[PDB]
Amino acid sequence: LVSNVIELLDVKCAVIKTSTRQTYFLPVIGLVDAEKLKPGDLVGVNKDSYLILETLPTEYDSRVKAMEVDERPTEQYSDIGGLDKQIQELVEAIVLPMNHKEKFENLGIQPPKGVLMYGPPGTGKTLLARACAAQTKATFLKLAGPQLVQMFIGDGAKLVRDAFALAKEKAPSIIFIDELDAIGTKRFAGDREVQRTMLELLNQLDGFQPNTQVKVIAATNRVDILDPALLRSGRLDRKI
Amino acid sequence: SGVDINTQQSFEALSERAVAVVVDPIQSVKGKVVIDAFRLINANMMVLGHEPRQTTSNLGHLNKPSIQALIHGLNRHYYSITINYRKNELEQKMLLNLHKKSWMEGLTLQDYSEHCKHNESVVKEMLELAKNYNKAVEEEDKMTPEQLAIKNVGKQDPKRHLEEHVDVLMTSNIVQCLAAMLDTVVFK
Amino acid sequence: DLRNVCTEAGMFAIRADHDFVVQEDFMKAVRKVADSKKL
Amino acid sequence: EFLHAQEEVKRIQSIPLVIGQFLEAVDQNTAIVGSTTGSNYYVRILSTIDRELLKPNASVALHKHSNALVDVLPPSSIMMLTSDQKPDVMYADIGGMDIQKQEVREAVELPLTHFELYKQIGIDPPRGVLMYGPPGCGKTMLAKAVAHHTTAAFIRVVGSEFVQKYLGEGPRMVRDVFRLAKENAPAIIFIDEIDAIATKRFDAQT
Amino acid sequence: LNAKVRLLREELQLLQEQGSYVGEVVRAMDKKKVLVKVHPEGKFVVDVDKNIDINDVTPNCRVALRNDSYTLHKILPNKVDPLVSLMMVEKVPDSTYEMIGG
Amino acid sequence: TKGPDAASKLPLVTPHTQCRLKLLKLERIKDYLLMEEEFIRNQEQMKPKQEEERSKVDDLRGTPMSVGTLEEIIDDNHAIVSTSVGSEHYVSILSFVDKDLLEPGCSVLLNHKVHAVIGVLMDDTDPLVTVMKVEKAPQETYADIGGLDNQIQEIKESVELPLTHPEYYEEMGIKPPKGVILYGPPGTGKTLLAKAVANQTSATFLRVVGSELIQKYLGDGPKLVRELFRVAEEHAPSIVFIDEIDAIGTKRYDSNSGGEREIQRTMLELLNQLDGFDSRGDVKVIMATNRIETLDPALIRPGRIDRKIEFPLPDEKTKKRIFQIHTSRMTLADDVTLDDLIMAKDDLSGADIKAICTEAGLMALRERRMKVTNEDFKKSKENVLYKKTPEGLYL
Amino acid sequence: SKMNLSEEVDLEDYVARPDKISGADINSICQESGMLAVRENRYIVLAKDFEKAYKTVIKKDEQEHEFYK
Amino acid sequence: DDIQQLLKKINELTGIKESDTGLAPPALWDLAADKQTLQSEQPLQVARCTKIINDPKYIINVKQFAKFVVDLSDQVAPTDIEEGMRVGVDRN
Amino acid sequence: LRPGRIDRKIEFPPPNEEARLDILKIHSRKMNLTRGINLRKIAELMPGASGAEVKGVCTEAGMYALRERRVHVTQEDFEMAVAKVMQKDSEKNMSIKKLWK
Amino acid sequence: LQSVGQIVGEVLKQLTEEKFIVKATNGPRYVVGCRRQLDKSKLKPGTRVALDMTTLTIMRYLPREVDPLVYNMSHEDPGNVSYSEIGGLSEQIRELREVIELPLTNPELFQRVGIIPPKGCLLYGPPGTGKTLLARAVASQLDCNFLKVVSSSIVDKYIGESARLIREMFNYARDHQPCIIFMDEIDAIGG
Amino acid sequence: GSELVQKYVGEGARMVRELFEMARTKKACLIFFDEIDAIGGARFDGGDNEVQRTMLELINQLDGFDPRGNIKVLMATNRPDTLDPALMRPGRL
Ligand SMILES: Nc1ncnc2c1ncn2[C@@H]1O[C@H](COP(=O)(O)OP(=O)(O)OP(=O)(O)O)[C@@H](O)[C@H]1O
Ligand SMILES: Nc1ncnc2c1ncn2[C@@H]1O[C@H](COP(=O)(O)OP(=O)(O)OP(=O)(O)O)[C@@H](O)[C@H]1O
Ligand SMILES: Nc1ncnc2c1ncn2[C@@H]1O[C@H](COP(=O)(O)OP(=O)(O)O)[C@@H](O)[C@H]1O
Ligand SMILES: Nc1ncnc2c1ncn2[C@@H]1O[C@H](COP(=O)(O)OP(=O)(O)O)[C@@H](O)[C@H]1O
Ligand SMILES: Nc1ncnc2c1ncn2[C@@H]1O[C@H](COP(=O)(O)OP(=O)(O)O)[C@@H](O)[C@H]1O
Ligand SMILES: [Mg+2]
Ligand SMILES: [Mg+2]
Ligand SMILES: [Mg+2]
Ligand SMILES: [Zn+2]
Repeated sequence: LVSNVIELLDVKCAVIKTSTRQTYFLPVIGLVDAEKLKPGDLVGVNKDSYLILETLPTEYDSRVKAMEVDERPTEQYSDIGGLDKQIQELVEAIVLPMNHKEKFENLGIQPPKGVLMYGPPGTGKTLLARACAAQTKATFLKLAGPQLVQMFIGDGAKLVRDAFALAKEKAPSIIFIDELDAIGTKRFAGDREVQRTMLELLNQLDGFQPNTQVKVIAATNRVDILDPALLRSGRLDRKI
Repeated sequence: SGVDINTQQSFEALSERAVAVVVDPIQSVKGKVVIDAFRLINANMMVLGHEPRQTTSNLGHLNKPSIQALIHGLNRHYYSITINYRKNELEQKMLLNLHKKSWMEGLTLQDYSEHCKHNESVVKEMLELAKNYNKAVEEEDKMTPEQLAIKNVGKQDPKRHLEEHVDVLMTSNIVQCLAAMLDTVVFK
Repeated sequence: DLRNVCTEAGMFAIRADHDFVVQEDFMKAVRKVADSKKL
Repeated sequence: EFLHAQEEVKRIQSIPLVIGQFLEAVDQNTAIVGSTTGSNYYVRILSTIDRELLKPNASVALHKHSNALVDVLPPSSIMMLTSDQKPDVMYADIGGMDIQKQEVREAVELPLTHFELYKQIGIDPPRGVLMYGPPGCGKTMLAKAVAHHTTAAFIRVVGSEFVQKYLGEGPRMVRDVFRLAKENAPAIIFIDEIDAIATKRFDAQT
Repeated sequence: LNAKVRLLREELQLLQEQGSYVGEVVRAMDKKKVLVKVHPEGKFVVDVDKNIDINDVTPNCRVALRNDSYTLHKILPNKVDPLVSLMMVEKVPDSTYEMIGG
Repeated sequence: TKGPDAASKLPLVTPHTQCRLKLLKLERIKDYLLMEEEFIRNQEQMKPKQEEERSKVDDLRGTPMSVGTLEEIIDDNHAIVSTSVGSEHYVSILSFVDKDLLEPGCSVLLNHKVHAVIGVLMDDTDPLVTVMKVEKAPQETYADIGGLDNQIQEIKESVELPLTHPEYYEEMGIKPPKGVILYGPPGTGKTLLAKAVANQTSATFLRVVGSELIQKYLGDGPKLVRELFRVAEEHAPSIVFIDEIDAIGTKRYDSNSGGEREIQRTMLELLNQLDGFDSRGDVKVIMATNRIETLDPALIRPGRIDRKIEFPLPDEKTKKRIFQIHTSRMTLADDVTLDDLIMAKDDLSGADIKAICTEAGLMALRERRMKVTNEDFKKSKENVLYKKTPEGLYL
Repeated sequence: SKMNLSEEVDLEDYVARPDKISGADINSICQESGMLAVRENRYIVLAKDFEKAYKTVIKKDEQEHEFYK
Repeated sequence: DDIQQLLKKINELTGIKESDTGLAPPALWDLAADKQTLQSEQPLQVARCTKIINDPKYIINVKQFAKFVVDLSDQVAPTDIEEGMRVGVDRN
Repeated sequence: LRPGRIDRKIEFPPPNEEARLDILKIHSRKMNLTRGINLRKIAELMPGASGAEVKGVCTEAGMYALRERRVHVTQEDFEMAVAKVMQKDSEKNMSIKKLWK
Repeated sequence: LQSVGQIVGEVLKQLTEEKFIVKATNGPRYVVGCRRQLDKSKLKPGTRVALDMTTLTIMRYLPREVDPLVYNMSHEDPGNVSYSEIGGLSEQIRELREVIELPLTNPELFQRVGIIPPKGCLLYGPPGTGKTLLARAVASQLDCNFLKVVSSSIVDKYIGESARLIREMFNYARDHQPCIIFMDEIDAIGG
Repeated sequence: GSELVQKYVGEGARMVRELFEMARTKKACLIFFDEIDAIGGARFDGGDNEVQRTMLELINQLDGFDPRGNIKVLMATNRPDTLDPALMRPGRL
């Protein structure tokens, strides 16, 4: 029975939340080593004893794998008109820190972690994102806001967690969260699940080591809807 | 279960009288021990004969099979065997030691502080219950008294919350006084 | 504004291999930002 | 044998009991209970439980296996000012409000303690007090003093708390407050700044 | 004393049996089958006990179903919304007609 | 097919007055009821094959039988069914099941243990809809309505005549009006006309209020509307009476609230069932409201509502007819001239005319009389009417 | 009463003033007097800081734009 | 009143309106082998193999029930089962 | 409000002098009225009052006795309660009052 | 291998000395009892415990699990940011020190003079000019928790955030070294 | 439109996603949304939320990443002023 280690505490003991949405304390770790474990790892515990039997490799949901760009749409920057400053900002904030990195550290200047493309509909947000996916070698990870909203409790947070993990696995990876308004609504029981997804997205954004190799792009036609805690300082700052 | 039936078949292969016992440790949480002995019914005998078990005496029909077993297949593929506990002396006198009450507790005087507090509390609640009993007796409403005797049964004032408390108070006081005289006589 | 102009002078320095920012570069950054803030 | 049967009755309630909600009693020795596992059950009531504790909705303890009701568990909500949450404003701390102090006490402290005089005159002591005046004159301070000096449950709400979105939640909160005061009586309800929801009713058009 | 002991013993026995499920009746389907809705398991086509006449199993009634076969064995009081249940006066007010003047 | 489930009613007794002929008619009705009771009581008792097949099917089915939804049909004897908890199971289809009506989305009957499909739940109607069906027809007939001859004619030509005489419409080449709205001042006879229609109709009659069509959960409103109209379609000749349509028929507008938008969604589902993709079928809809100016234009447009039947306040002739109807049972006096009360200024409605009679009877009871008189009637009028006007400006 | 105060301060001087001020204003006056005493590294409250606090709290008009009066 | 009582009594006596169920005509099924397939064939919960593990192991998502690491039975071959497809699994 | 839903509209006008006397005698039944109590004069001293105000007058007349620590009420207590309960609030600004001649 | 898991729950209430009320995380509420050699005082209402899976008895207590909402309300920053980092505001940092140091350092004089509460304070000015660094400059001495709950979770228009969103400020400050609730931009509370 | 508005959270967007996937499996599909104003209401700030999420799912399915394909959408409404400007954008309609 597949389960996750929500925390590891000393007596050598673990608190396991099974896939059946119930958390059990383990008086002993089981058949694996406590040192080679941490919060969040996938472990196959016993059906009834609930004791860890072996560790499991990082598993990605089918939706997360389908989220990766494999067709590589072909859209040159010449196809975008009237946005030369915007294209320059996006390429210098999302692509330039990617394939340069070390020299950005050489100047000791922090490249921003995320980019929020916002504006009226039809202004070219998703077009610019598609062009960026076209003219970059990074592993683009497209998605939408409504995708990270599911019936089951914690399914959206799990989805965004696997998306960000798959982004981490590929060193040059870009995450494009289109239509951020679906999960980025202002804080106000599906509202609880959407809020859990949003806080999971914020936690993933904050958990990045500074100027890491994963950059996040988000698009939105309505910014007044967007939760102000999304912008902040460590998260998406370049409100293009 | 089906797998239980298969392994019981495997056991009967060696000997035709291989009995299976099923124990429920959580259902047998109290003075009730839920245990049962089962042996398979040969499904061929179900039509070749009738029932698998002869009834030559009345020693087998003093029990009543549990609905769980009939739903799971009692008297159709397995049949229950009556459970008899072979308990003897030197195995019963040893188990009477788990609560044996060594001689010290038979002479302990409790402590007089909480004994006095308990006596006072029981006396006060008894004064209230005696007020209630006084009300119940002087009311003596005669509109079919045998009916008011049955319309006011709720384990209340008249007798249950009555002298049962007298019984507790008198027993406690007598035991305490007798123990006090015993220890003032025996010990110097 | 000062933090962003410090960052924007470096951003100007990203073009070409300049590992250091020159006084003309800071001047460009301020004449960009202090006027862009008006919009 | 009777002693053994009493011991078994006691052993019926033997710790690992599931909490349930009492919905309604079908009849004596029987009830409908809502187990906190999320499913309703039709169970049997032990005779030894005192029937007056079976409230229309009360927390009861159910047998783990048989689901039968075997025990009734003992009962802050919105405010329910606790003993450790007293305002600790004494009447001495209030400087010179003798007329207001006496008029307030004669309606909100004397009836709870000296109800005998009200019964002797037979006047149905006043139930409502409206304190009014310029702001900062000592109204809320006097209500705090009453809260600290009273033996009754104190409820403190603001008139602006009642004005909410989600129509039917304002009056719902008013009814919740009054029903809470009803449950643990005697009680005092202090609705400060009620002037928000107190204006003269006119022909509202929205 | 025998009566007391027997009463306690039958109370113990009737306490050992499991609690029966509570479900609303969608409709009676046969003379011996009822389409009930057990919360939250769902809808069941249950059989009726021999002591329950099918004609009293009206739509939207709260029947009790045994723990194992979901057998309809009691008709039970009907379901009332808890907020609507408190609307019925149980203790009459003390105001009388002689307390109204003019 | 599943033809109309018409409401049951006994034959009407004409004499009204407590005479011997009325007693004879009621005794004849009772005699037929006794004959039916005796026949259907001696049937099963006098009664002393298929039993083997029924027993075999019942043992194979077992009890209880869980109700699930059929998701996919894989083979002729295998299918994926989702239990009520949302978990799908790959189960086997037993032979004694029609493969014809086994379609995705249907409510299948599953074994409790093996979960094999053992039957199909045919009706599976939402219990909140099956209550709307009228089983006991109201006793108010068309003879209980005073005046309203034009309104009665329109409502008949819309809902009753098409069923009784479809040949006129077939030869004429016109489809009969399948939607009517009854609007007017309160207490005029809208619900009375709907009750008379249900009493006289031979089609199944579904009565809603327009406030039970609104459900707490998100999708349950439009789903309930669709289920109601599906049930109306199942019994081919059907009449759906949506009283108080103002409740959900209010004009659509941009609302910043989930509740108002969900109610607008419910109304949109209603008018998509009324006239949208796919023909509505032999389902006629009657709607009633006191305020038609507040209704959404799409809801009352032709095609959905074909006849906007007006229900004005009664005039002198209609007032006289209503007084005659509502004083028929009363033991009237000789000096009582109803014409004095019939005059009025302009604002005596049919509902008021009945309360006037009730109040007059009450005043007669006050004087220990069972025969109402003129003074009783005038006192009742000046007691029962509550008013609310321009000043002396116009000449 | 709970404040340290001083022998030289005479509260009757401040009480007799014709200014109409609520009990909240009295509390604010006393709190500002304490703050003024504490700002000058003094553990005693005297007439001067009490007077200045009185004058500060009394000033409640703010702007009033000079023509409403 | 007694006519109303008789009407109620007739309705209660009949009171069946036998609900139609998907029962095939008797000649259509006429099968005692339905018990044979009921006893032999076992129900299978549907689940999608999210991740394959390389004796290969398979991670299955049983909709909302749980995630398990299982192996194929001898009936099917490893080539048939691919990542991401929905498969049937026994309840034990 | 249409007939058939609300068949009878019963109006509750403010009590007249006799009705006010009846309410006074109803709400002072448990009160220890002095010998010189003329409840009719109290009814006359309350023109256009409501039933609740008539009861409030009795309550305040009793509260005066409570203040004086006596169990009997006099006519003076009722007269002062009439004034305390029936105290209205007027315009307080003759400017607004004089808009309408 | 023989070890079995234990369900995790919160002790909601104390029934008696030997009876407890525990709510399983995604289970029902059970009345249970302690094992035996457990300090009953450690089991306050709200603590995390590990019930046995069969007898449901409380077996051991567990630290709480870090809650969501509380990420900027509970983090501690006992750092040392010099006033040189926030440059050009010597007068403002002087005023902030004069306001915060005197009550924190020596409240004995404050209780001596009588005036207990120095609370309040206000730093209106241009937006984003270094308001946070001002409270970060004062972090030179103490000020460990230093919570930032800007325009949220204290009022929420009418009352919505209170008690559990008005009191936990003062609890997690009291159970640690002194800090500054530092609510910010209250001009946008509930909007 | 009723089916796209589901009681459970996230189910309407899921239904839209499977609907567009099924359309993509076929060659030259035609999709008709009658009374699009039922779910295509303008966004606001819980209100519909779930309905707004379904509308956003439909919006990104019509236009955005992952080209829609040979799917011509058909939408009808008698109140076009209440539609979301993003949905009315001439890349989706
Ligand atoms: N500046 C531009 N230059 C060239 N083509 C543009 C530009 N802006 C938009 N377009 C074209 O118009 C359409 C707009 O769709 P696009 O995906 O760019 O929208 P968007 O800005 O992401 O907004 P929305 O999310 O509201 O649909 C596309 O077909 C794109 O090719
Ligand atoms: N024309 C009429 N002839 C006879 N009786 C009438 C007439 N109009 C109304 N009534 C009487 O008035 C009563 C109430 O009127 P009805 O139920 O028809 O109201 P309505 O027109 O539906 O209005 P609302 O829905 O606002 O109550 C009826 O039961 C009926 O007895
Ligand atoms: N008579 C008084 N004696 C002492 N302090 C007072 C007095 N009146 C007012 N205060 C002070 O003024 C403040 C305002 O009191 P409060 O009643 O809360 O305001 P309001 O009167 O506007 O409701 C209180 O904190 C209190 O300390
Ligand atoms: N006609 C009356 N006779 C006697 N007592 C009355 C009368 N009218 C009012 N009262 C008293 O005054 C109070 C009026 O309150 P209530 O009748 O509830 O107000 P409302 O009529 O506005 O609902 C009651 O407590 C009642 O004791
Ligand atoms: N005078 C200053 N010296 C150094 N940094 C500053 C100054 N003014 C603003 N900043 C920068 O601004 C940021 C803080 O902004 P802040 O004033 O907290 O915004 P807000 O007041 O809206 O919270 C810091 O990251 C800091 O680098
Ligand atoms: Mg886009
Ligand atoms: Mg106040
Ligand atoms: Mg009507
Ligand atoms: Zn076994």
